[PDB]
Amino acid sequence: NTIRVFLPNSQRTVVNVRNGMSLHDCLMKALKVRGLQPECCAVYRLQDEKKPIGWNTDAAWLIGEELQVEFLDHVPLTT
Repeated sequence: NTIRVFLPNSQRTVVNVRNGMSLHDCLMKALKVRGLQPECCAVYRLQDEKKPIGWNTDAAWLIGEELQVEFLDHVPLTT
């Protein structure tokens, strides 16, 4: 019921997956503790290679896998 998440600066954390959680809601608290926001990051699925996935991914399908979170490049937004 957990996902292993590799963070920038050689950090790591374990997140619990409740039924129906999106990746955003799943990693929200753990990133906030590190002082990070998910919408300012990119997330990858580690297989064998970094494959990109969206923050609206259903996290229940990723239980038991390893993820990697990277900072987005600092480019201005239209938001």
